[PDB]
Amino acid sequence: CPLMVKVLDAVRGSPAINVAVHVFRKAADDTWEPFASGKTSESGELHGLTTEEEFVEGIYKVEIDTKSYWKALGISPFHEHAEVVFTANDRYTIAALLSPYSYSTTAVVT
Amino acid sequence: CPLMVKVLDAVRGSPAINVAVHVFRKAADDTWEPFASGKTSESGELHGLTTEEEFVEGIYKVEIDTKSYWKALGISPFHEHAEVVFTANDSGPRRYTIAALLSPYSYSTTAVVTN
Ligand SMILES: O=C(O)c1ccc2nc(-c3c(Cl)cccc3Cl)oc2c1
Ligand SMILES: O=C(O)c1ccc2nc(-c3c(Cl)cccc3Cl)oc2c1
Repeated sequence: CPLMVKVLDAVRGSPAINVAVHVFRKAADDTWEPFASGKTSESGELHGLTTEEEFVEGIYKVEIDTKSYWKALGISPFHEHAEVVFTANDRYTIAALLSPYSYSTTAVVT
Repeated sequence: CPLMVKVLDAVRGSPAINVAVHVFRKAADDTWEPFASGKTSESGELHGLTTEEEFVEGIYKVEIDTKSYWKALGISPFHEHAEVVFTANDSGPRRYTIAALLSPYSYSTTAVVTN
């Protein structure tokens, strides 16, 4: 698994479960083309997004639907979503920690 | 100002100076239209982006050019940039501070919304 996403909830101290995550790759035309997507699991993780073969060098965007997550909890959040944009240059874990008016993200590249 | 941006550097323990920031607003046809831009000052702050009049309801994207910042400092960071996307002024005018704290492989952002 060359790409994994983990999402945590900083308010409740728990995995952020059932959060939609969409991954895009930049095409030769400056636009974002769909690449991979899923919903985080009970442990706040999303695996099986891609294969080593498909995950070539490029610029990728990981979009995390944080607004839906908070709304489902009865909480009006600030951000429309959380976006993480990076170049993959030949394992990537994109981690995100969420609060209604804040988020933090880190990359663990091993 | 109704929109302010503050950027700190978690590596040096300092304001992040001369960070380019571009703000876009979502148009009716769903394109990101340029709205404003600037660079952070020696205190890591960017003021004067817009006016109460021009900062109407909408979905805004504040893009902080973190890669250009780390690259101007001679190192190669992880992210291309840090984006902050939010609906603004949908229950009347508010004042927004978008704060960001930067490291080469990580960033954090928070919003302070008043009045
Ligand atoms: O339990 C896990 O599997 C887990 C793995 C990685 C991780 N990173 C992290 C984090 C972020 Cl993303 C931003 C700011 C501060 C912290 Cl501590 O929390 C967290 C939890
Ligand atoms: O000195 C200032 O003017 C200053 C103002 C606001 C602010 N927020 C912040 C922050 C972020 Cl943005 C993310 C995670 C943790 C923290 Cl403490 O640092 C910081 C510094």
